[PDB]
Amino acid sequence: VLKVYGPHFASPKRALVTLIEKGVAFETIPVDLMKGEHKQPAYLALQPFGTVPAVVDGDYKIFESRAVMRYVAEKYRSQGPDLLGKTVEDRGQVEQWLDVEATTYHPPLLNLTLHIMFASVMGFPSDEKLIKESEEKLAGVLDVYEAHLSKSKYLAGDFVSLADLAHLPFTDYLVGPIGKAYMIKDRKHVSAWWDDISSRPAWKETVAKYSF
Amino acid sequence: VLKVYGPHFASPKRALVTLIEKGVAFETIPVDLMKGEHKQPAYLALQPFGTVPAVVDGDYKIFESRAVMRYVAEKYRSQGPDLLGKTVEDRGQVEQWLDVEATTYHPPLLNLTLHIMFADEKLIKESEEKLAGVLDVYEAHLSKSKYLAGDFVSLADLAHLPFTDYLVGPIGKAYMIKDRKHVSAWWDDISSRPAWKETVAKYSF
Ligand SMILES: N[C@@H](CCC(=O)N[C@@H](CS(=O)(=O)O)C(=O)NCC(=O)O)C(=O)O
Ligand SMILES: N[C@@H](CCC(=O)N[C@@H](CSO)C(=O)NCC(=O)O)C(=O)O
Ligand SMILES: [Br-]
Ligand SMILES: [Br-]
Repeated sequence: VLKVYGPHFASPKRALVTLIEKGVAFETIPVDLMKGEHKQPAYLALQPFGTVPAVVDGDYKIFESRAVMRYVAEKYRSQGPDLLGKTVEDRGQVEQWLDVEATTYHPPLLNLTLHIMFASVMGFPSDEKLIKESEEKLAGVLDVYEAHLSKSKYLAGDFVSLADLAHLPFTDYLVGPIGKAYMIKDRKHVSAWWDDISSRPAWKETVAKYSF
Repeated sequence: VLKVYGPHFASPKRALVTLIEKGVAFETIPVDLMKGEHKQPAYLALQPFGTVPAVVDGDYKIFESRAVMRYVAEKYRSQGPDLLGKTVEDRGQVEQWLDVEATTYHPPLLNLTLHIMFADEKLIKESEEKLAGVLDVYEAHLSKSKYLAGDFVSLADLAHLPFTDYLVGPIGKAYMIKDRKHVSAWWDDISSRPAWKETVAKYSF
């Protein structure tokens, strides 16, 4: 009966894949960003910043895609894989790389998404300069990942976690519609790691059900 | 003893104030940007992105200021105030507003900080407007809720301290807080807490 708003967009898929990994029953509710449903009063009561996702769970409301990941992972900690790790220290590392995704990986990748995939939304002429800068910044981030993932199977250690999962929705864009698969492929450890998490059954199901 | 790198910068103070709220012993170690210490190998082995803070706790290394806040609050959960709330739902709201601070509140305020304190007139106007929109939402929320995550002070409130300190001081835009009655009452509360006053006395500029 848990409900996810806006499943066709990328951020909500962070929540979707966590839910599916955890075997949690849920439903989705469409939100029309193009016509501005997300900026109208009905949706602003759930998410006051007017962005997707938002989750409604019984009496409970929560937004911010990674906060939703953490909440699902904690509420359902005792079933499925432990996406938060086993110890406090393990969880520190999950938190660490989740924050890296939010503050450091995602922002330039967001710029690439917006200006290549949704250029119309950003207006013309397109910012070719910001596109170059964002590609450069993301490559630097990826260089760190390549070194790191050569010493660790997943981001937070030897277990898949929220931190890995958080990279799924927009990196899927990067290697597909954005047209920059080489940024992943040219970095061997990253590429094996990418191949691992994006072929996980939960992610395959997320994509089958909540695209287009 | 736990060690924090770069206490004079704003972002590490999120970790410093959490440590002091929780009554945890720690030491700090300076990072010299002017000499590029942060881009040299020793420091990159602690923090591979070359930014502050970096925290070492015995053999355990952890970075990202809010990740450190969570780690400290979990590890020392049973002492001091509980900055994580009591329930899972409680903690969900702390995570929600922590992410709001990171993804929505801080980026325009970081822009104001870089361009007013450490130097683009247009980007300043745009970022102020963006932050004002963010603050309007906080104003509405803090009317129905004493602190961000509910009726208890939490990591989410504390995460706002260091750069907002800049906003009401050196950046010169205190009116953005003061003109909003609930936001302003909230700021007066959390920024008057002894742990933050002690952080500021010890680690400002
Ligand atoms: N930090 C938020 C950001 C969410 C967000 O920006 N969502 C976008 C859609 S997507 O990038 O995730 O696919 C949105 O609602 N955009 C609408 C708008 O800002 O007008 C989160 O992770 O939940
Ligand atoms: N464009 C807005 C943000 C939209 C966004 O974050 N993301 C994509 C969806 S990625 O799955 C988006 O633009 N959606 C709107 C649409 O599809 O029209 C802005 O100017 O800030
Ligand atoms: Br949708
Ligand atoms: Br310092």
